[PDB]
Amino acid sequence: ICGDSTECSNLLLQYGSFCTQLNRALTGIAVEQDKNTQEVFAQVKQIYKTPPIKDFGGFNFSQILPDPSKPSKRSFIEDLLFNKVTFNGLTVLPPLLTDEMIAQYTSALLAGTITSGWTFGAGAALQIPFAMQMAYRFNGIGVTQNVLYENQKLIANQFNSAIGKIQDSLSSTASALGKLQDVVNQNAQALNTLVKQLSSNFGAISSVLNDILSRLDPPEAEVQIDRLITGRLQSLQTYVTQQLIRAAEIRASANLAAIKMSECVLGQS
Amino acid sequence: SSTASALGKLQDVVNQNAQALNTLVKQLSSNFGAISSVLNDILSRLDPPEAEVQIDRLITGRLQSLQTYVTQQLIRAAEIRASANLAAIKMSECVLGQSKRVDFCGKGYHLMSFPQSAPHGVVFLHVTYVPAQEKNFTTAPAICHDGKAHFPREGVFVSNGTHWFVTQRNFYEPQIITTDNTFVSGNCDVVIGIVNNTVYDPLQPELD
Amino acid sequence: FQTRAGCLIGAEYVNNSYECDIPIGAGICASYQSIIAYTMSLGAENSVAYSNNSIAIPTNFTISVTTEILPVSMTKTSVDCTMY
Ligand SMILES: *[C@@H]1O[C@H](CO)[C@@H](O[C@@H]2O[C@H](CO)[C@@H](O)[C@H](O)[C@H]2NC(C)=O)[C@H](O)[C@H]1NC(C)=O
Ligand SMILES: *[C@@H]1O[C@H](CO)[C@@H](O[C@@H]2O[C@H](CO)[C@@H](O)[C@H](O)[C@H]2NC(C)=O)[C@H](O)[C@H]1NC(C)=O
Ligand SMILES: *[C@@H]1O[C@H](CO)[C@@H](O[C@@H]2O[C@H](CO)[C@@H](O)[C@H](O)[C@H]2NC(C)=O)[C@H](O)[C@H]1NC(C)=O
Ligand SMILES: *[C@@H]1O[C@H](CO)[C@@H](O[C@@H]2O[C@H](CO)[C@@H](O)[C@H](O)[C@H]2NC(C)=O)[C@H](O)[C@H]1NC(C)=O
Ligand SMILES: *[C@@H]1O[C@H](CO)[C@@H](O[C@@H]2O[C@H](CO)[C@@H](O)[C@H](O)[C@H]2NC(C)=O)[C@H](O)[C@H]1NC(C)=O
Ligand SMILES: *[C@@H]1O[C@H](CO)[C@@H](O[C@@H]2O[C@H](CO)[C@@H](O)[C@H](O)[C@H]2NC(C)=O)[C@H](O)[C@H]1NC(C)=O
Ligand SMILES: *[C@@H]1O[C@H](CO)[C@@H](O)[C@H](O)[C@H]1NC(C)=O
Repeated sequence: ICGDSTECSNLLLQYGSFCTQLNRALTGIAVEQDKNTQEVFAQVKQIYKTPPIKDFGGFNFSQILPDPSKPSKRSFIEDLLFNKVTFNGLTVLPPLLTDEMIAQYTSALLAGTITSGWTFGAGAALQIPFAMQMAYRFNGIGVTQNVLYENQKLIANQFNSAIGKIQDSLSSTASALGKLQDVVNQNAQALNTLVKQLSSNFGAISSVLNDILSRLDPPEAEVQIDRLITGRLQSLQTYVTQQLIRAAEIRASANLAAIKMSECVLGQS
Repeated sequence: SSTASALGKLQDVVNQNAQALNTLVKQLSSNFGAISSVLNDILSRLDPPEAEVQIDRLITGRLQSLQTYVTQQLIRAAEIRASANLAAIKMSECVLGQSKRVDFCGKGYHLMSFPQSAPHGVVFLHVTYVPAQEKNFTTAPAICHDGKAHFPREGVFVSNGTHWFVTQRNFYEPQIITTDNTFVSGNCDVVIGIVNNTVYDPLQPELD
Repeated sequence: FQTRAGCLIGAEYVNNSYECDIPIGAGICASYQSIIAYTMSLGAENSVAYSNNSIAIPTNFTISVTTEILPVSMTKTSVDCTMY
């Protein structure tokens, strides 16, 4: 709101402590973002690895496990997802957790649930061959385990075909990731309109500070500066309030995601 | 009794409220572009026609501050209401009964919970069950006998190296495989992992 | 030292990896020993012994009591406009 001018700063000083509150609010929002990611993903204590030999009763997770060939150590589906979606006193701070760490959490969770089942969510991970884990999971919806042991190959083939189909649907069909794109677009639009608001007179004689400062007498120049100051403060406060509302909504969504991860990944609902 | 900083949430709620009131009060000492921050002096220092201008400046500044305070209060109240709804659900589901949804209240198999009061909140003590002292075994999905296949009614087959038993899943307690804790379904030529063994029935020895 | 988060002076970068004490950013954070800065460690590392005919069954148990704290209220305040 001052753009490196002594007079503007001096005139703003007599407005009390306003922008301190704004900085406090923004800092709270950022800390909340980091806590959101931590709560969703850091559900495990250790980092499990899948064994080199993979015979899961005929099931095939190759499309979901990471591959060492790529440097990001991401999976096929994760690469598809990452490819599909794509200064004037303001800064963007990097997240605490880089993408590799998040990929590492997801890999650990997924290897743990392949090998141990739901046991690793309660105590220490206990190994169990995958076929009888699936038998246990049938037993939990009202079907005797008998059935699964007599239709194993058919079930494996159905699962593999479903995985391939979902991969193709993501690869070809677009506009399947509307929510994340919407979040990004909303943030970008808000920031852009905040920046563009700097080019408004708000009732003064010019939208550039230097001209009004260096053209005419200070006595009324202060009045013009007051016009600019109040306009820019209103714009900034509106921006901050919108950010707070959006942050609350995102936090609700993240809480839901944490519950779903706890209840449907580490157990059977 | 010794460790502090375990009650951060209640403490920082109190701190946020107190800080909001403090800044709201301290905002009263700002000129807002007028000639003074005290109303009586500017009343008693100059004629009305400019006094109205000065009072207008003060009034608009203080109104803006008050509106900001109220909006912040509304946001915080919404958050607290969400937390209170969660607390009510936890009290109803984990104190008045045994919960099955994993990790909802306590890490481990939930057994019970007890409530305690706190100045502006509640404290749940969750009592949970945690297994320990593992041990590895060799397993099979079914047992062949007389050409038929046997599956456990409830439990799982294990072997210590020479003999086979059925145990409950969450606690090691072997038992002899009998026709009373197993059931039959078809011949054993399709299941992958069947093992040969014998199943004892408790009626034949009794009859003789 | 130069990091993706900026430029850091007064501390030395090491090649170890511990838990995170004071989060700095971009996956790195610092702690006191002198002050050092390092890369986070997501946790321990183990490879569960998977096989197609091996299982693990617990033989004992423990009973754990944990605490959870939830705020449910805040102070009720009121303001008189014309007096304020
Ligand atoms: C699991 O499924 C994947 C599907 O991609 C299989 O990978 C294919 O294997 C065939 C057979 O050699 C190759 O012709 C394809 O080029 C592979 N596809 C890719 C993308 O690499 C994989 O073989 C399956 N797992 C097993 C154990 O057969
Ligand atoms: C596996 O368990 C079985 C049953 O407990 C063991 O067989 C008995 O072991 C006891 C103790 O050594 C002997 O007194 C009995 O004579 C054994 N036979 C029977 C029919 O009871 C077996 O030794 C165990 N094997 C291993 C490797 O632990
Ligand atoms: C468990 O896995 C092992 C290795 O993956 C299986 O051993 C193979 O079994 C097939 C068919 O029985 C043989 O053709 C191979 O020669 C075996 N290889 C080795 C290294 O043993 C074993 O059969 C599997 N057991 C069950 C019950 O599925
Ligand atoms: C379990 O028992 C069955 C039957 O007693 C065995 O199946 C026989 O195996 C022999 C040699 O492998 C064959 O000559 C027979 O034709 C098979 N059938 C019958 C009815 O005897 C089987 O090999 C045994 N072992 C296992 C692991 O199944
Ligand atoms: C159960 O037995 C298996 C088979 O040995 C164990 O797996 C390996 O056991 C050896 C010791 O015989 C260890 O040196 C290896 O480190 C084990 N494998 C891995 C990947 O760690 C298994 O650890 C045994 N289970 C328990 C609880 O001890
Ligand atoms: C299960 O764990 C408990 C401990 O949690 C074991 O009880 C301990 O046993 C040792 C040796 O008898 C005693 O010195 C301890 O004082 C016992 N602890 C308690 C709290 O009583 C128990 O033995 C374990 N179960 C088995 C079968 O070994
Ligand atoms: C740390 O590791 C890097 C490469 O990983 C190496 O160049 C360096 O000498 C090591 N020691 C220090 C103090 O950086």
